[PDB]
Amino acid sequence: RRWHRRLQKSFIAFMQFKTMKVLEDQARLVNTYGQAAVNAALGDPWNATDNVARERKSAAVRRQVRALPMVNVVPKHVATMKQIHNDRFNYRWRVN
Amino acid sequence: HGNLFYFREYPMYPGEYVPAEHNTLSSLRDELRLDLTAQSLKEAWMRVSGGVYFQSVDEYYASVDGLDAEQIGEVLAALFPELNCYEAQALVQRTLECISRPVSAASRQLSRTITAEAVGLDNAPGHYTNFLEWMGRLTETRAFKTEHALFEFSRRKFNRDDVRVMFENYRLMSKATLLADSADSYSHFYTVLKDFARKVAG
Amino acid sequence: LGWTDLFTTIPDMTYHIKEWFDTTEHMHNDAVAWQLGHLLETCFKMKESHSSAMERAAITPTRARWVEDAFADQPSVNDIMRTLTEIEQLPFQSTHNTSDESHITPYTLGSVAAGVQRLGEHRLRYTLSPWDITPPEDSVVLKHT
Amino acid sequence: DLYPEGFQWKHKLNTEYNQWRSNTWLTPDLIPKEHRGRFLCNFQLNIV
Amino acid sequence: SIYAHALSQFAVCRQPWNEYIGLLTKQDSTPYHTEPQEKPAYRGRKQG
Amino acid sequence: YKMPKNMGVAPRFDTWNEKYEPWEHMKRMGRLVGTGFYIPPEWYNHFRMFPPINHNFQQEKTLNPHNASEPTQDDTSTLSPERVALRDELARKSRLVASEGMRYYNIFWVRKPLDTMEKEYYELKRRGVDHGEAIRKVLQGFYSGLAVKKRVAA
Amino acid sequence: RQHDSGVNQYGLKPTNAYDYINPTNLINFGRGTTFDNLGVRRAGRGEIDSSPSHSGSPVFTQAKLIGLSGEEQLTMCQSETMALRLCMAKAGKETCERESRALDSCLGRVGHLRRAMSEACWEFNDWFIQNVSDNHTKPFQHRPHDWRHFYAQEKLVRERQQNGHAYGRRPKQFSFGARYVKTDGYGKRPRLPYNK
Amino acid sequence: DDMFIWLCHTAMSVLNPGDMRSRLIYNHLRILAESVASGEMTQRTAFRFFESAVRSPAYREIAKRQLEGGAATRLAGISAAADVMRRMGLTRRPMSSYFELYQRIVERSEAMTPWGFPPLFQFEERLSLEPRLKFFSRAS
Amino acid sequence: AKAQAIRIGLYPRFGNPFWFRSQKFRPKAYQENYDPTTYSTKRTVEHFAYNWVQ
RNA sequence: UAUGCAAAUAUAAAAUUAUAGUAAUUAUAAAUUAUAUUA
Ligand SMILES: [Mg+2]
Ligand SMILES: [Mg+2]
Ligand SMILES: [Mg+2]
Repeated sequence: RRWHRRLQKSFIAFMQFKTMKVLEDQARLVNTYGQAAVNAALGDPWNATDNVARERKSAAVRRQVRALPMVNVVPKHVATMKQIHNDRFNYRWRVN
Repeated sequence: HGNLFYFREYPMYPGEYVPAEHNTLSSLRDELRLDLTAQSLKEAWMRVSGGVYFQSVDEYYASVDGLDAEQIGEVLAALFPELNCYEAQALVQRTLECISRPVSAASRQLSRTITAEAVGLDNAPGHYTNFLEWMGRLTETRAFKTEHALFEFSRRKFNRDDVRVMFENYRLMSKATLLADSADSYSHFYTVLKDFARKVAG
Repeated sequence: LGWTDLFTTIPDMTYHIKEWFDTTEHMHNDAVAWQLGHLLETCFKMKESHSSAMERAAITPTRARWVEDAFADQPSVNDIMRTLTEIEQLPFQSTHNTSDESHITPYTLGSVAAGVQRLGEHRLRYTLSPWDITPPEDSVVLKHT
Repeated sequence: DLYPEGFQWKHKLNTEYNQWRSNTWLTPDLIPKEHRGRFLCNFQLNIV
Repeated sequence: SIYAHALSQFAVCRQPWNEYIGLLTKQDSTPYHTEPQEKPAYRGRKQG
Repeated sequence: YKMPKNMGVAPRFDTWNEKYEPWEHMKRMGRLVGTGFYIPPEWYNHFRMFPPINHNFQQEKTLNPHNASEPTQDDTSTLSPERVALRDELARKSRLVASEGMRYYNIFWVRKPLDTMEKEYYELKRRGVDHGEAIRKVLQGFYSGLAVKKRVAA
Repeated sequence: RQHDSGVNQYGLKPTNAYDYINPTNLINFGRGTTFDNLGVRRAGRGEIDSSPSHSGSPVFTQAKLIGLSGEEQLTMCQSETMALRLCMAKAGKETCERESRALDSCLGRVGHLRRAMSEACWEFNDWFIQNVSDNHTKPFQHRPHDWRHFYAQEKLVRERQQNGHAYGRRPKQFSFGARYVKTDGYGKRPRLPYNK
Repeated sequence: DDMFIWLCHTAMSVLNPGDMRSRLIYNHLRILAESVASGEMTQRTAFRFFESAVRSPAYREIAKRQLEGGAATRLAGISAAADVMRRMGLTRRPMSSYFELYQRIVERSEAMTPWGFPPLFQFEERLSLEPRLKFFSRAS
Repeated sequence: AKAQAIRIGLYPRFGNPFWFRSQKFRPKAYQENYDPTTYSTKRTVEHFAYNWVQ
């Protein structure tokens, strides 16, 4: 566990750099097309004349945000012969 | 269409900030700002032309096909009466260059050089802005372009055709032309690589 | 006054001189001249980061004018003080009575809060603050905690 | 004198001094770049 | 010192070098300050 | 017995630096040239009279992370935590003040609002103004100056 | 010169005395070996001995990190597929292709997303090799015997508590119900080993 | 050609290498460069020479009068490093020096933790990186 | 505590009777916010995905 | 499964074996050895 943690932190410390380069890319898009335009591209309701349009858009966002129940997979239990491990959830060999 | 996620904003990195006087939430139904900035002009242009966007000015001149700067310059010289004829074309060029990148032209390179040497030395401690200017102005040089070509060359960025082009660019020299163009210690490399250099840079 | 050429604001200068002359190598007077000279130029001469506001001065220019009005070219101590006596006599409204920034002689404590606290060690704190000493208008039956 | 001046005469090239005073000039492959023209001496080889 | 006050009035305070050198215009200045991350240390002959 | 693959070619993690350190070459070359039989390379002709720094020592020999070994590669904030908190608060209350000197690159031969404002802040504190009011007062100073400027502009 | 200082003409350049007695070590580190591949002990990528190392144990889980192809793998679209499944199960009189359109939109984006993540991850492999990995040069930290010294420090403590006597000794395990099955006069709970 | 790599390190890999326009530090850099070319010195040795070279007494405490976190501006470094390659005869065609020194920096600008380097892989050592992953290398 | 509580009958020998009530006190972390410090490798790559798609 | 009895790796040592005469040594660790569901 300890070892893999110290791996994860490295990965993450890199992915925050990747995410930064992305956000930076987004900035360059901003000063190519102008800020407002970019906001338009991102779903800004500048075309909303009246509240009914707003409530349509937000009704859309509501129907997205509502979370359908997640069916989360549980790994099956593997029954081996003399059962060196009854923790066995995979077919890999283990060091007992 | 919407993302595969809907999240809140990513946290702000230490040292990172939204630039000053920059409206971050601005929408197209916001009222037009009064001044002329790349931002204000690009949002404006979005409202006027719709979604027409061009990488550079010559791309615009590509889309209009046969309309030179000065021709339009006459339209604007008509509209704003007190402008000159020169300032009328200038107005066009400045608007286009605000909506897109600045033009690449010998004229503007010359103007840049002329101002650079009209200012002279500066009171900066290490003559900082002058080393800035100098280091920049050599990026536009012939020799620099030749070097850029040799560098992309080293990375195998050409094809067979580029090669046969380089070859027959070489065959066109005489021993005399070699003796003259080897004086610069660079320019003969440019005579051979001219088309390929022009290809990478453009 | 040009009594000396050299001035520095650097902490523990002496250590730095020591360690700088440790890294030096030869004894030839060319070398010595340069090492000493470079030391001087980089620290003790004020080429950079120095202003006239910042150097400590008793004779700051109004004061110079005053001194030369009083003490310059006077052939006795007696002449000096009947001169002085005649200068004390000037009104506050005369042209020739000129002002200057005075350097404030520093206070001991530097702030009023410090004044109170400093005063407070010669005194006895009350167990209760002034607003609750006086018994309440209601009555609080004291129980165990 | 910790760091003495050593040999300062430039009247020939380093390779000419090396050539004349050293057998080492005859075996250019056996010497690294930092020592190439630098030796004025004859060297014995002893194979242990 | 019972008496010396004559001198005390034209006397001079010592100048504020600490903040003057603090507030000097600097070429590393940043609009928002970030503390540096941790540097690699030496974990011993096996770890490096 | 399983071991990490490259342990055969594993470097000595304590001593692998020694070989390359400038002093070593100074000494060795020093007694090589002294012989009379070696033509000194030019770097030696130079650092002969400008020998390298004394007390820069590796971290391998001194096992201290906190030792700042090099006069060159050192990074330690000149800013004490109090200052840090101060100009950080000033900076976050207005972005204009923070960006003014350095928007793109740092222009270091011009004064900066962050600094001028810190100066007059301390000035206010020693005239007995408390924290909050001193900050908002200095900020008002900046904003009013800017008001002048853009009135002129209009 | 024309190539590395740690590699000469015939193979890895043999510095320590181990190399001169055992010079198989210079030219062969495994079946992923080439001649340019000496001195760079890691071999290409997707190749034998290409795996980067972290404190000596190799990194074989990379895809599992970015959540491409793992059991714990990140899923892009769930709400869509669930919504569509619900639609299918409810009734057959009305058929909704609206749901299948929202979904196939979602997927159409997902493709490019994934190629992006993969690319970024390969960049991570490169960075990890440059600035982190020791190239299998340091001792494993990931199995308890590697930490023996740590445990020793603890055994020592339990010894000094015992008057510096019983090292590695532990209390005798008693019985499931030793406390309530024993008569007065016999120890009902396990004592310190020195106390026996 | 490895020369350009070395110079890239002296320019970008060193916080506060003094004022690099001054004839003193400039001469340090010049000499060390000519000693990396012509193989008289290891790159590692010449680098550690450069950063350990003698600059000015109480160096850090003069550095507190300019720098906050001890990171100077990188213009003087690159202008000097190009100057040295021009005044030494390093290249047959004059421009190439400046171009390469510039280009190699621009490419590294995009990399995660760009101006730091692992000390073992930074320069010549027994074990090396593959020619694609070498740092200021032409093959990246 | 758990020991005492158990032998006095004030806490069950297995199970957490307050499990739901206690959820306010635990930092439940929304997948929508990003905590720069996590050992979660999923959340990081999720936000990376999000911004890239943006 | 710690009321009898029971010193004992946590190191003070002089080449291996061997009850302290037998044989001539022994012990040792990173070279090399094809299949463990990664985009
Ligand atoms: Mg085994
Ligand atoms: Mg092996
Ligand atoms: Mg293998």
